[PDB]
Order: sequence, then C-alpha cells, then structure tokens
Amino acid sequence: KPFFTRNPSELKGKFIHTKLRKSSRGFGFTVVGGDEPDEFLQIKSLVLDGPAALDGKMETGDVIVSVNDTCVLGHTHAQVVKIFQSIPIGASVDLELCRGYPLGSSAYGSVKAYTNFDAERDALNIETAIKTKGVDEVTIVNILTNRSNEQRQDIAFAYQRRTKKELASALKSALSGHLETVILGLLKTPAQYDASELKASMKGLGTDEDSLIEIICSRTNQELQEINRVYKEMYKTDLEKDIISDTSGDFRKLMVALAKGRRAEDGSVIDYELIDQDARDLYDAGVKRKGTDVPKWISIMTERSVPHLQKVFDRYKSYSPYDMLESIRKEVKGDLENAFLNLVQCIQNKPLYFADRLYDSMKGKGTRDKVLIRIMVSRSEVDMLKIRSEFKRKYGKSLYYYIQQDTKGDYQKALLYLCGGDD
Amino acid sequence: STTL
Ligand SMILES: [Ca+2]
Ligand SMILES: [Ca+2]
Ligand SMILES: [Ca+2]
Ligand SMILES: [Ca+2]
Repeated sequence: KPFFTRNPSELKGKFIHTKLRKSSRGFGFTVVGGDEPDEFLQIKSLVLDGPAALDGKMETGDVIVSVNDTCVLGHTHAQVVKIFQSIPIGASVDLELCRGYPLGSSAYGSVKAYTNFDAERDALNIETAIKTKGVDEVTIVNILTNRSNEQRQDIAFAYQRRTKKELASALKSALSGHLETVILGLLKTPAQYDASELKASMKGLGTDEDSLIEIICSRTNQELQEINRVYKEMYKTDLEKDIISDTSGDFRKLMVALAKGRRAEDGSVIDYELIDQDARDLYDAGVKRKGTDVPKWISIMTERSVPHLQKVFDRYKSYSPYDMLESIRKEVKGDLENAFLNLVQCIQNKPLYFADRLYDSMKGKGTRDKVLIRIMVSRSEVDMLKIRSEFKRKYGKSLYYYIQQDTKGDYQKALLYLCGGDD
Repeated sequence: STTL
C-alpha cells in the first residue's frame, strides 16, 4: 500500500511553497488521487503556458500538503478541487508541496525512483568520477543504476547544462566493454532504447532475428506507438519500412502486423463463444490439415487481446492433441516458427519468457551479453520482480546467482543492481 | 483526474 499520513511532520521528501494567481483557464494543473480515504493528492500534469508551469516550482508527482494554510492531507479529491474552483480570477492560492513520493511506478520493477533526488548533485558527482584519473566507474554505476529512467534524463540535462557536453558522449569516451553498453542503454528512454536496439538488429539482411523478434513480440500497444514515433524521429524512416526491407515471406507479414501496435484492448466481458471459435480456427488452420493456413494464425494471434488469447490457447488444448507451442514446432520452421514461439510465450507468461531468455543467455559457454544486457535494462522498471520469481522457481537458483557466475567486474555489479537482489 |  502506498505510504500515507495526515501529519506533515511525518512526510519524507522536501517541501516547496508556491503562490499562484488564478488565470482565465484556472491554475493550469491537474491532480490525481484522493478517492481512497487515505490517499495523497498528487500533481498529475502541468499545463504549459499556464500559471503553475510558468511559476516553475511545481512538478509532477508532488504531494499537495496544504492549500491557503489549510492542511489537506487526507482530504477527498472533490473537497480540494472545490477549493481551487471557488477562487476568483486574479486571486492567488498558497500551496505547500512535498517532493519525494512517486507516481505511477510499477509494482514489479526492481529499480525505483530515488527519494531524496538531486539531479544537480548527481551530475556533479558523475563529472568528478569521469574526470578522475582512471575513471571512477564505481560511482558512475552506484548512481545510474539506483535512479529511475526519468531521473537519469534529468541527470543528463543537468550535466549538459553544467559542462556544455552530452552525458552520453562523455560516458562513451570514458567507459568501455560491456559496462559501456549497459550504462549507455540505461541513459536512453525506454522507447529510444528499443528503437536503437531495433535499428541495430537490422544491420543487413543477415539480421539478428532474435533481437527483432524479442522486442516486437514482447512490447505492448502503448510501448509500440512510442517506439514507432521515436524510431522515425531518430532515423528519419518508418520502422515498418525497415522491417519490410529486412524481412520476407510470412515472417515479414507477422512482424509488420505486431509492430503496428494495434492489438485489440483488454475487454471487460469474456467472449466465450469467440474463444471457442478462435480455438477451432487455430486447430483447423494447422494440426488438423495438411500444411498450414499461416495468415489465419497471424490474424488471430496479432489481433485478439492478450487475456482473450490466453483462454483461446487453453481451449485449443480441448481440440488438438498438442498445445499451441508444440503445434507451432510441428507446423512451421525457421524465423516464422521462432516468432510464433516467442509470441505465444509472451502471451501466456511474459515474465517466464524473459526468465527463459535470461537462462539461455548464460547457461552455456560464455554469455549472450547483448540479450542479457537488453533484458536487464528494459525490464528493470517493468516486471523484474516477476522475472526473478519465475527464474528461481524453475531453475532452483536465483537470477542474481547466475549473473554472478557469468559476469565479473563493475559490469557484474551493474547487472546485479538492475537485478535488485538475491532470491 | 480533474483539471484545475
Ligand atoms: Ca578506473
Ligand atoms: Ca498441418
Ligand atoms: Ca475438453
Ligand atoms: Ca549461453
């Protein structure tokens, strides 16, 4: 349960006092929370060109402590909104805000927002570590792996503002090897990281299909819209065109369909009749007949919602002697088969999917560092705790333990911080 | 979620 108190003397972070004059379009910010009897009200967003943003003190996630010297900790959403609306135009409001409590963080991520966050202090310390004779990598790793992705963007902004140099460029020149790969990956936003991992996977027609498949099969609609937008910004070409240029056959049709990020959203009602019909269609399209009707498989597995397809795959076992994964291995081959196997795993149990990919990257000789690094970077704020839970349950030892055996040095220490702990 |  999120922390809550009605006493200001028990709040965690730092306090900001603001004075805003009401404009024609209000004070220019939105708030969330205050429905549960014990829930903070926090700043959801700030209207640009509005009083709150132009003042410069208010920030997203801040807890509203008091309004016009009345403490509003514990007050309902409706009571506080009424206070702001009753203020006439030109009158002012006095706000005390508390900065340190986060908003909208995943419950299953391993990397949490640092509470006493000071972007300027972090940039200063990173610069000192970069300029140290024989780079101080420990400080660089200790900081960046203990900050959320959003905070790393603030660190990079404060670093560029002080030194007039990009933080990623300075770290690229100071770090090397697998440690450099991890740190530079942490510095990108989730969409920037996936977009550049996708571009790298399509270096030629001899494509690292594993990486393309892994990203496109495991990303959600929301994540794929931002990837498609950011990919075109960074590389001035649509992601779909590069997939079309880099794939062929039914494998191409499947990757293009998934990358659109237009999967049907999770419905409120379970459609039991469509569940049975989809299961029969998957059976009729494959195991039941000679050959395979691949477009029917692509259509059902790319367009239906994930909760729907989980029940479809269970109902499919009623008609077919083999489950969906085994049916795929019997019906198709090559990149098409690998893509269907990854997609079905992502639908059925995405944390287990990443746990198996982590095991494969380390089990044998050496390491598939590219796979291991990308997963530890991209899932550390999504579902890393479920990935660790599935890993320890299946393999007996923790993901932490396997990372220790396969990697060494500051590289290992960074991966262990992204892991989050032993199991 | 309410605008102010
Ligand atoms: Ca050094
Ligand atoms: Ca068949
Ligand atoms: Ca049955
Ligand atoms: Ca291996």
